[PDB]
Amino acid sequence: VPARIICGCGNVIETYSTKPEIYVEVCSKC
Amino acid sequence: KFRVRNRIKRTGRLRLSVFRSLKHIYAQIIDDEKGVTLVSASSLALKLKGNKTEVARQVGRALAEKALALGIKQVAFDRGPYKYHGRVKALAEGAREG
Amino acid sequence: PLDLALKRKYYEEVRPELIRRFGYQNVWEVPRLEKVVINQGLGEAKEDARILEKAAQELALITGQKPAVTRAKKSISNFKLRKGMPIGLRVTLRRDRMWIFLEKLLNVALPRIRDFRGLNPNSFDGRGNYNLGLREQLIFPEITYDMVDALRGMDIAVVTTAETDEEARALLELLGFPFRK
Amino acid sequence: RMKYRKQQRGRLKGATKGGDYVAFGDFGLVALEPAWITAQQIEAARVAMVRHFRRGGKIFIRIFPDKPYTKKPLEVRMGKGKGNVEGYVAVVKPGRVMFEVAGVTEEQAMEALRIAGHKLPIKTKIVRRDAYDEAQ
Amino acid sequence: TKNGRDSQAKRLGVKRYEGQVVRAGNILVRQRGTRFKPGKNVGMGRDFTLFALVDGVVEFQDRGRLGRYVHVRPLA
Amino acid sequence: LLLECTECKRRNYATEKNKRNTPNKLELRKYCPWCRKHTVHREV
RNA sequence: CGCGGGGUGGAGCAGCCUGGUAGCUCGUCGGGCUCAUAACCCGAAGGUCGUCGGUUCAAAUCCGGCCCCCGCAACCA
RNA sequence: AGAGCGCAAGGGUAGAAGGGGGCCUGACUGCGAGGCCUGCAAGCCGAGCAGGGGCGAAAGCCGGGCCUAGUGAACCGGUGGU
RNA sequence: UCCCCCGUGCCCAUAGCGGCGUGGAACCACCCGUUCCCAUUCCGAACACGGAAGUGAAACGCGCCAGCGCCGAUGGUACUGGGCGGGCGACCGCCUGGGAGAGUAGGUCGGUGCGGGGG
Ligand SMILES: [Mg+2]
Ligand SMILES: [Mg+2]
Ligand SMILES: [Mg+2]
Ligand SMILES: [Mg+2]
Ligand SMILES: [Mg+2]
Ligand SMILES: [Mg+2]
Ligand SMILES: [Mg+2]
Ligand SMILES: [Mg+2]
Ligand SMILES: [Mg+2]
Ligand SMILES: [Mg+2]
Ligand SMILES: [Mg+2]
Ligand SMILES: [Mg+2]
Ligand SMILES: [Mg+2]
Repeated sequence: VPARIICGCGNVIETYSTKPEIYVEVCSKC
Repeated sequence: KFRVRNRIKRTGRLRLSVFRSLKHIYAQIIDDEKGVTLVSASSLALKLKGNKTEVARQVGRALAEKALALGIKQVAFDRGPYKYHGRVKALAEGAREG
Repeated sequence: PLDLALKRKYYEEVRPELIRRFGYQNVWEVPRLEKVVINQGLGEAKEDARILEKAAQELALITGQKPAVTRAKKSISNFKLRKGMPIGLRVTLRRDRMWIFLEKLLNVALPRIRDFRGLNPNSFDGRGNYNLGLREQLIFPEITYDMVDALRGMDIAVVTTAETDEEARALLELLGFPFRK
Repeated sequence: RMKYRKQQRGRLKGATKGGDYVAFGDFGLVALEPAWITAQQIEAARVAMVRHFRRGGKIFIRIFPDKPYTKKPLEVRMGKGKGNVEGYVAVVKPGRVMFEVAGVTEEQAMEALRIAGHKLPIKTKIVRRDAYDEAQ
Repeated sequence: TKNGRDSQAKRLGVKRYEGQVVRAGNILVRQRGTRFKPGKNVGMGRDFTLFALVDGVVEFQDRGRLGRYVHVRPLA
Repeated sequence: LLLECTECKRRNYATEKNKRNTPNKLELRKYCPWCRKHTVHREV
């Protein structure tokens, strides 16, 4: 399933992993 | 790798070297202690269509006719580093079914 | 599920770039990613068979694949280990599940790493390959904090058709690898 | 040294491999007869060699003892001898090159090797150098 | 001391030679391991014993990498 | 430990050798008696 | 030299047979009682296991060689 | 091939005898051509045959452990059957 | 009759380590995909299956070079069946027949069967 990384800084990437609702932060966007 | 090959060598006569290509499937009745091929029914490099498996069945039947003609019957098959299951399966499969 | 970012990133970006910095002749000569591997020295989980399953299942999620086991053979008398019993964790991944993992890597794991600085450009095997170490495994996305019974470390690798680390450095940097320059 | 306990007696046939050529230095000392040379005989010649000409050059001892010398404590016939009494020896056969000096004059060497001759059981000869090697 | 010891002689090695007639079953050669390989009409046992399976003459065939083979050419 | 296998519904034995403490309590290996052919043989 | 026994914290002994994991006592050190010391009470430190090589996953431990200690034996002439 | 092949050493061995998984019990009974070794006794090898059974598609292998040590004539008696 | 290939046996390194170059339509490998047969103690990496593009890089096949590996005479020794002599001994020498190892010149990036595809 398309794991949507919802990193709290302005980036939502549609990768692939368990559970799309992947709550992250401080990703590559910032 | 060729353990099996050497096992059959000492076994007796009339080996059946089944060397298959990724698309082709040759087959020769080589007799050791002299090195001479008898019935050499090739596959793609002979005449047959294009369907490795079904092509194998027929090319095997090709050996049977040519072999039963020369008065041979010793089914000294030669896996030739290949697992008996798919293409090589139909080889001795069709050849022995007749 | 043959489709993703890093996927086309290699094709329509790194592929031609490699033809620029060095230039090739055949498409089968250009350095191609094709094998990622993971590993976990689990001399720890020797005593507890339970702690072994935990590391493997946490691993199964992050790798997006199926975990595996590989025990020792010699005998570390010094550390309570011997012939064939203990354990070592490993999981090889390629094709699609390989690209998906590399995505979480430079987009989720690396970022929130403890004061991340980059990846040491010396970690090259000298040839066309690379090996890196990692402590906290919870740095991965799906991994929850209130679940990791232990910060079990682990290190990963990655193979490539490359034969010179210069091609490796170029390839990897184009692949989005933040090397500690 | 190092290997293990005892070794056979063995005979001393032809002066074959027991013989060589001045491989180092300028002068050399050659045996004329076969014999097992004792560790003491070696030390005896060596010390007398350097002691003659003080602060001398370089002395090469090509031979080397390694054969355990067996011997019984003045009794009878129980088992093999304890050996080791005289220590060890070297299968010296005629032609062999025991000693050979270097970086020194001709008189010092001529006298020192002569002296180191008496230290040895075997009647010996002293060879210069020539050029006999192996080349083109 | 404590040394006087030795298992008696097993008397191995080449028993039959090339150019020799043989019956059927004759232990051609006893050996320690594989100092010699079987061959045409030549079987072996647990102790690696070489023995004829047919009637004929003994023959030796060195083959470097493969090894030294021994066989009996049938005739009557 | 010296072992001896018996036959089912009959009276025949056979040479064997079981292990004391070593993982081996019973012996349910098949065998071949004189009467008829092939029948399971217990330790006993 | 032939036979047997043993070298272990500073002293004297255990642990070895049936291998992992150095134990007791006195002494030494710090502290307390006392005017002071001893005794007594509290806590702690200290072993290359004679020496070299070997066997094992691993040797104080098993095996083999050398140095030292102890006990027995060395007779018929 | 300097490792491994349970344990000494040797000869042998990855063109498996070495490491793994599947099924499974030939660690069978009744025999035995012809041999090595040999004073005697004893030891050692064994094709092939029959019954019957395991693995394999099959050619085929299996009459215990890569092998050479792990043992005791006869007498006297024990236990179960015929 | 002759040349390049695919299989497969023989001689058992003069046929390999290697450096370079060549070959792709045909043969061969890699490559596409994983629904079916089947599978990886985890992965279609390999084992297996249905097959279009692309390549000839990998690997393999064919040639070139002697830096390493390898093969290595000729001459003369060492040693020795048999015969004989000298020393006190450690040992040494002669007639006859036999005769390496080492080293030197030198030689080698293979030869050869049968069956099959193409010209
Ligand atoms: Mg003198
Ligand atoms: Mg003391
Ligand atoms: Mg006092
Ligand atoms: Mg006395
Ligand atoms: Mg070995
Ligand atoms: Mg096996
Ligand atoms: Mg086995
Ligand atoms: Mg007899
Ligand atoms: Mg015996
Ligand atoms: Mg039958
Ligand atoms: Mg009696
Ligand atoms: Mg080209
Ligand atoms: Mg030569």
